Amino acid sequence: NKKRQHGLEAKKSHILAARSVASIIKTSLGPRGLDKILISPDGEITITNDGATILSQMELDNEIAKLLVQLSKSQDDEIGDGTTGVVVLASALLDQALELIQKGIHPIKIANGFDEAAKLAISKLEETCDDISASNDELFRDFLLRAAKTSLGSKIVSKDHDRFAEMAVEAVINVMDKDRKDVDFDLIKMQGRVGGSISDSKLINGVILDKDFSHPQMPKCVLPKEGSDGVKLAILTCPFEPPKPKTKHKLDISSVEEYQKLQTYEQDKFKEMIDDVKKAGADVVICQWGFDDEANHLLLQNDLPAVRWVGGQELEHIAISTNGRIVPRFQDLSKDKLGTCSRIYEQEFGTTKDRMLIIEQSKETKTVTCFVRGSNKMIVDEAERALHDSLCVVRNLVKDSRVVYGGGAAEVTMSLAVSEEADKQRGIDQYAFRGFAQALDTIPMTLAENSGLDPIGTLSTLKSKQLKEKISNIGVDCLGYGSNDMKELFVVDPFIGKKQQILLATQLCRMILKIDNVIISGKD
Amino acid sequence: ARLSAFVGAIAVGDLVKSTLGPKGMDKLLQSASSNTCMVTNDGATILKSIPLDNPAAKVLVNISKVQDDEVGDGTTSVTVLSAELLREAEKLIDQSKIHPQTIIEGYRLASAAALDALTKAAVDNSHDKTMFREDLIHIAKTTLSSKILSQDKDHFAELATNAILRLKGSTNLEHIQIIKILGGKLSDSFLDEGFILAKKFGNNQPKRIENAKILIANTTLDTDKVKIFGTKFKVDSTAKLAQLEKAEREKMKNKIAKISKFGINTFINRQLIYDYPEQLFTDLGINSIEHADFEGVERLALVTGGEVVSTFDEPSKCKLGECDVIEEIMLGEQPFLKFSGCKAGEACTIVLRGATDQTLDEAERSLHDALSVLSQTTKETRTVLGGGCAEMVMSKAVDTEAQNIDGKKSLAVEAFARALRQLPTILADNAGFDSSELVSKLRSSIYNGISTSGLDLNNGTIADMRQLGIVESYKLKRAVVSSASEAAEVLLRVDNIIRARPR
Amino acid sequence: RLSAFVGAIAVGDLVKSTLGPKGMDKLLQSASSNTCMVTNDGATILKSIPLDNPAAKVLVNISKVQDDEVGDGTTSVTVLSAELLREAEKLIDQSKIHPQTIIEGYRLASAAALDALTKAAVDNSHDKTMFREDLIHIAKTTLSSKILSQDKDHFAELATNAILRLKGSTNLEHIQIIKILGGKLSDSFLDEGFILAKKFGNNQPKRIENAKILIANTTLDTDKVKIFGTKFKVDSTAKLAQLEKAEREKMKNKIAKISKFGINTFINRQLIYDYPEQLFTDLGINSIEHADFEGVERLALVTGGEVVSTFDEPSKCKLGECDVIEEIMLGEQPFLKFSGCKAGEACTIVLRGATDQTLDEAERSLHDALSVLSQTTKETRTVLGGGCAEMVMSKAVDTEAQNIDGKKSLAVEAFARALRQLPTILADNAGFDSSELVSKLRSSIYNGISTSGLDLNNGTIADMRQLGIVESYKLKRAVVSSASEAAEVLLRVDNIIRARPR
Amino acid sequence: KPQEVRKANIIAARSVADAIRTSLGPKGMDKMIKTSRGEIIISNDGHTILKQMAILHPVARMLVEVSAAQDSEAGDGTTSVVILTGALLGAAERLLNKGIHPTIIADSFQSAAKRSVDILLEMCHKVSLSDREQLVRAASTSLSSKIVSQYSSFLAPLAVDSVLKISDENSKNVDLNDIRLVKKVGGTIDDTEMIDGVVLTQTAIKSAGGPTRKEKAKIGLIQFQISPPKEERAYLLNICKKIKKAKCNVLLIQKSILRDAVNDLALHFLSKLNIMVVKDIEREEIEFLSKGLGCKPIADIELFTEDRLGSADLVEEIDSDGSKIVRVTGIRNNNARPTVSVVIRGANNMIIDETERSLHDALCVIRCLVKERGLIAGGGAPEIEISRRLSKEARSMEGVQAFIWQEFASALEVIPTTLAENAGLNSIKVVTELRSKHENGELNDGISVRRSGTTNTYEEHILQPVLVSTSAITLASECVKSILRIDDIAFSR
Repeated sequence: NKKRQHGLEAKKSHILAARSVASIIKTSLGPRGLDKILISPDGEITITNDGATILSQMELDNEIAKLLVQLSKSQDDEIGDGTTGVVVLASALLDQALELIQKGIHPIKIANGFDEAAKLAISKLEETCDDISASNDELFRDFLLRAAKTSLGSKIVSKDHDRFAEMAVEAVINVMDKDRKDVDFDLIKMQGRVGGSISDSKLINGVILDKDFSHPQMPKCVLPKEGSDGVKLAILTCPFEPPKPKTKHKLDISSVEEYQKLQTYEQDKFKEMIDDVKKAGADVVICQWGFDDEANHLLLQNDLPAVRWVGGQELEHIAISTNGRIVPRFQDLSKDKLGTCSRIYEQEFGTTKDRMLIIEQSKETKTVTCFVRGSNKMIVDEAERALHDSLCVVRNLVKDSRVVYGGGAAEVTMSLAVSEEADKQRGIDQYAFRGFAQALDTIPMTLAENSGLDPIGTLSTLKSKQLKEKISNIGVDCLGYGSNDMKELFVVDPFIGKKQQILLATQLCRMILKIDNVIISGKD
Repeated sequence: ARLSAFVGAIAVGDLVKSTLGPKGMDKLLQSASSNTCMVTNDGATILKSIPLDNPAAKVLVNISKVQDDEVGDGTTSVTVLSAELLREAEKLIDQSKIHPQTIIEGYRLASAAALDALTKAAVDNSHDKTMFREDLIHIAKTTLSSKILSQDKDHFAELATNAILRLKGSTNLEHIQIIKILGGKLSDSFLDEGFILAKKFGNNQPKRIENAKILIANTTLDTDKVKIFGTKFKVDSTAKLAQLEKAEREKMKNKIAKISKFGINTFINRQLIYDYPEQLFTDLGINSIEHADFEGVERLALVTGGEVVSTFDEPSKCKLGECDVIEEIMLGEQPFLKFSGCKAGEACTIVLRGATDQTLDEAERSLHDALSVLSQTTKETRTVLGGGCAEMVMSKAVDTEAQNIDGKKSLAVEAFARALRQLPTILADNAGFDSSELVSKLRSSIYNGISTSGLDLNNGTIADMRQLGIVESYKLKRAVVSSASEAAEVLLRVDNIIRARPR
Repeated sequence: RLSAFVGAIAVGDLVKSTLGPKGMDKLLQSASSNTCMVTNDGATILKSIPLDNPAAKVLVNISKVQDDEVGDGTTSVTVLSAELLREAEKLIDQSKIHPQTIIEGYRLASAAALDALTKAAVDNSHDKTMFREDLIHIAKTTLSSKILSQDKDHFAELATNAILRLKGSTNLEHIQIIKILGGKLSDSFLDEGFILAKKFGNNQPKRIENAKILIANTTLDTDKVKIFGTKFKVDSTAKLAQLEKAEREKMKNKIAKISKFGINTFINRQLIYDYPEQLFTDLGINSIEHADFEGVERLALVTGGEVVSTFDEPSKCKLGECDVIEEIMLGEQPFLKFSGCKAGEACTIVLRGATDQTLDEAERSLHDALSVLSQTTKETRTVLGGGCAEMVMSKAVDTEAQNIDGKKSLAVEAFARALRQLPTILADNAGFDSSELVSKLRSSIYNGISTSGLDLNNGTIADMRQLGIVESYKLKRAVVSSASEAAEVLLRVDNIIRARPR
Repeated sequence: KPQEVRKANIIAARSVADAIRTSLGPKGMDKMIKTSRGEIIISNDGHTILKQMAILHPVARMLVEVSAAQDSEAGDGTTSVVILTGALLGAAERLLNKGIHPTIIADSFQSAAKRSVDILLEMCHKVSLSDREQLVRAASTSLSSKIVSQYSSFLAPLAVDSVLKISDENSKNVDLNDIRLVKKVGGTIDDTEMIDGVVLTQTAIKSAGGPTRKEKAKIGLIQFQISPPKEERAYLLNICKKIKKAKCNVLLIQKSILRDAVNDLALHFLSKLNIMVVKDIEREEIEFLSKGLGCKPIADIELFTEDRLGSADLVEEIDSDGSKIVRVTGIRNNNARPTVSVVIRGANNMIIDETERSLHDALCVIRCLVKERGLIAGGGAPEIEISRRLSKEARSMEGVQAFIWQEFASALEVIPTTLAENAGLNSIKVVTELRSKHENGELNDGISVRRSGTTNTYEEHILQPVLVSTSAITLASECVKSILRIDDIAFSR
């Protein structure tokens, strides 16, 4: 079960495979983009326009495509923005290469050209960069928001998405420190409840997890009581109560004395264990198993809410901000072995009776977990993806104040620059540098084709104004506004992101054009 | 691509097309089990029962499943309108070469047009409270249709009308209880505030308890251990085991001491009670009820107004229930217990008097959903003209907005109206009246004034719907447009079907 | 019905691509396959393609009537009539409409459509120059479908000046078209001389002034005129020859009996023998021979002559009159030209093209255009084209749907939907986006502006009055009239019955 | 193709009626069926025919469901409801070919049915359950099938004694489980008993010393069995505390194989307690006993108390030639049921088996007279009578109602046509005479197999309860709707 094909004709097989990958992802590019139906292994129906999930759930058997996907993962992991453009641009770069192959251009002569042409394009893009953070700090916050809405207004939340941008820009403002000059995106957890509306999503200044207090007589809010070590959370596997197995018992009872004798044992272990909560230093107790009712009533006098059947990772997320520990026994617990917060309160959301638990530090917290609602279970999944992506939108805008005015205008601006350097080639490479422009044009072309605009005249419309007039942003009208000028529409992409799109795509040309054999061995 | 993608929706429409209307046709269900012979015009049963292969058709199912829980009615009209919107689009795609997004954008503009028309036709009676009551009869007159109850609808109209008039305030739907009683034609049904339970109270307690104090226990009182549950009877002599149970009887009485600590006249338990702690309830003069299920516990919490009372440590610091009359009666050929005048209870129970099980099964769904529709008419007092009028009213406004709109989008808005004109067409065909004559004569009526006409499918003509009393909900018809608007947006955006590694 | 109506739909598919000056060509392959033809001429397409569905035999015959009757609108009628059937299918399978209901609705709407063509009519009886300018704009449309798309501006003057100078009987026999090899399309010219394509005579006068013309249908070659089974078993060749010489003496007398009329030109349909011809030389008479019926039949009415099949006695016949009879050699071919003929309004269009393969099509092109222009002198009302009339028609049909009963409503709208397919076919064949251009014209005409039409050059919508695209009231009347007739026939067909083939 | 589904449903359903068409009438023909288990049955009983048929077409299975509804509604006419339905389906095929929409057909048949029921009242012979004579006359019609009709005058008032006691004229619904037919092998119909209590299939005591019965005794209704693991008698003696404390002089213990119903020694212990012993009482028979007795079963011996006992006049075992029949008289409990039981005697087991079926039919005859007071003529007289009053009035109907009601009239002739065919008379000659007799003559005229012609069925004493014809029209109109309304057949999952 191996392949046999000799000559450059094998590269025609390889490129024709890439055209299949593109025919999938192509139609997903743009805010007017078309969705894909994803058949889950279990039959679950997922509908998304996100090329990261489209490529992740895309299953193809040609190993050339498996390379294209594995390499595109680096766009999602390092940057997290335009994985879609990596595949779309690469396909066009390979499509123009197919023409170069037939013209007799040696495979390496092709690769050397795309490398030097990228050195021209990225440089000419830098000549047009702009500083989104210029002037005042309040202007930074303003423009930071104006762009964040461009990523959120493209999803189902677009009706009132400004509210998801409210939590996003304010979150990264809380999570970003200009002295640190970096944003640890793991400091933000994405979590919501199934059902609700856009206005039911909240900006939460602290940790919220899918839990509620296990006993209604315990206080829904615990405070340090003016000066204590905040609110400590007990993270244990066993409850504070007389020991009772959760599998089998097998306690032989020989007489009535022995029968009720366990209740005597329970009374001392009831008060001992609930005193061991207070002595151990827990203000609330969360254990993998629940707590005895009589212990629960003895906990009441000390205001010791508790929660049952909770996994370690969920309490870990709290323990990250509170510096808690999973101590094997309650006897070695301390004010520090049990992590500390300032306030734990249980919040009800209108008709939502879930009443989730929120852990705050009564100050600027080291972590936030924002609250997401949406009218359909699957809307919530994508809505949190919008917060994930818009979190990376502002994360890159913090990383690099340099931005480009996008919408295909930067690609056409770079395309025109490549055509300017075409006349300066006057050599064999002139064949290849020109094709780089023909490939750069496929991004604004794809943007127009997914929008319902003229696939050819749109290219001449953008090139006309970006050539005869000025480098002023002349974008694609996919948003349905009046005309071009994304500076007026405040549609902006990160500079470092577009640089990575061009450079990573060039790497894909180095990877695909330099594979001459596909040897697929069997398995024993 | 789209030849394979959108076609999945066409099948969904044909599965439900014949089920819409007062005279609808039935579908037969049968599985490989061979014993699942079901005949129903119910869209919820049909939609949930039919397995579908095309995942795009599975999308329409999930869309309508939301309609079922969100509103409880109109699930047929969502599948019909949403399918006809996609069928008109399939014709636009091939014949005119229309971009998929162009069709999506047109239905968005048309959604605003339809919402304007339904708003213009809103007729409300917050004045003339008597007419609001009559409108509730007329809304039920239309909502109670499509069922095997159609022969007895007039009786069910007054039953549901008083039920919604009984709430006379908050729209709490769980206040409504439905009892399935065998025996008699459906006209024998009656509405009673008694909140009927099928169990009695006490061992020997007086059957009429007035000014009762009801205490609910939610746990197991069969050999009720005072939190020493988990011990074993492990003795070398049988006599010792019986003594161990007497130790439980000491513990049961301590639990009964805490339960009776409240000073109660009546007591209700989720689970069964052992003769001894039950005899203690009997000896203490407490009206004791056992073996209450989820609804027994949940409804009593909403009826009697108390707690599950996990803590019996004090007569206060918790809600204790009350009932004006606890009436034990032999009614419906089954011993019934009736709680009348529960803690500030403004509710009632609807008792269905049917012939057999399958008939009561359908009336359960009919009345369950019927009051669900009426529950929205208290908050939304604006009503809509039925009989297909509103569908034709929308078709006129959509054609009106098509007068002023650009080209690529005008082809979709006009098609949107053609889809709206399929709604009254399916209704007329399922009633067996000339599907072309009736729909066209509707058009001449609505185009040349007369914004009150609709289909008289009982007599086979076109009549003033305000005279015939065919009334719809503003929210119901708005949700038909709204749910269909979102439904089309989802399916029109499908460009391919991608399969991950199947299991 | 399902097959009876659909049977004819294929006919529209054959011609749906022929509509418009930008249209596409059909390739014909003969049974021998070696005589393949490339043409966009719709009448040639419909006549050349055999069709085996009896419903198509009817529609083809319908279009043949329009070819002989009008000479234009072969595609316009065939396409419009096909779209009526394409709409009818949806009125049947998906609607459940009785065939007769469809018939009555199409008749009802055809009346309203005639009214729209009437209300929008514009005529210029005053300012005959403005009528000339409109005739130019009319020719700009009728000259389409040919390679003349490059030189159309010049052929408009060739045809407009002819019908302008006619100023008389619309008989197209007053106008002749000549195909000459050599020259470019623009090298064609208009000549008032109704040129005959042949010179005859041995030593005969080639210049005749104040001529009297005698067209002849007799035998002046040899003897035994209409004598069959007569043989000369003679012992002397003088006994045989004397009888031909006697008929030559009778012709020598008929040359004198002809001469006694006062004749200066003698035109004969048959051959004339050198000697009976030679006697004309001293008489001052140009003798023409072997002129066929096709030519002399029009000369009979252009030169105003007479047939005069019998010359046995003088003063027994009429003659023609011509101011100048001369021989003109152009295109390396001698011609016989006439000037100042009885009924002097005659003229001819002389074509000077590269090859007859191209002239054959331009000949029929101008032939049909002369037919249209002739009719516009009797019906001077004109309408705006480019789909302007078609969309104005659809506007009125919608008005009928405002006030209509229930069964006829679906049919009235179908008639309109067919009218909206007419500008659709135009746009598709022009290669533009028809979904926008049709709805753009729809919004332009529905929201006032009864001026706009399809600009086939720029792919846009503009005023037809400034762009110069106009068509006849009579042409558009025949399009919608024959269309309702075509549907009246085909919609009435329910079953196909076959007598056993012979 | 929605029309083809309806076309297929009619074609398929008509083939079911073609099976039953031959079975109508006392002289009708027999059907043989080889069942899926290999057992070949032969009989003319229509419900038996359809019960063992198991038609695989789900739409045709509805015709079987109607048959059972006819059996539970009236208890007779199980063939008349199927044949009548088939005529509506064949008439519907004509209506469909004439171009009538399914919903127009269905509602028009419903409207014609409303008048049909009224017509049945017009022909009703008014009787009452106080008419002790006609009640026997009605039974003698159904007892014409009796193998030995020399005993028909004994079973006649027997059924009356069962019902006349538990349900007089002031009554609505009679539960045929309240009259339990309990057959006993041997004897003759000279010995039948209307038992005002219950009759048990189990004997009392095989051991000596047994009470065998007790007068003025309390009835134990127990599902919990007494089963031990000195200890043998000690356990049962310890249980004797529960047996005696309840004040129970008769124990009727449910059959259970996990725990012995009555302990082996309990026969002797209860002979000291003077308690009547009955063991191995079939649970399916407890379904009869635990209900009729009016008390409630004991699921735990500790619950065996006084309130859960019956208060019987006498619980006695009848021993005649090895009978030993345990029965109760005078249940007389506050919550009791009007339970009557019939002791059936006959030549051999094959005779008493058939007798039970015929006595069940006789109770269905009276049950028809309880639900619907009044008799109608037999011999298809009501079917011809309706067709005259229907078609005579149908001339005044306007619109499509005239054509559907006229077709309904022709369908009503399927019964007298079938009765004539299976009787061997020219179908045209018979129906023609029936038309002239109902037009000019009496509504009692009909088909007589006794006289070999059409005669007065009232004079020939062929009468039937009106409920059979009213339920036939009712269920048929419901069936023809349910079949015409099937628009598609979908796989379910």
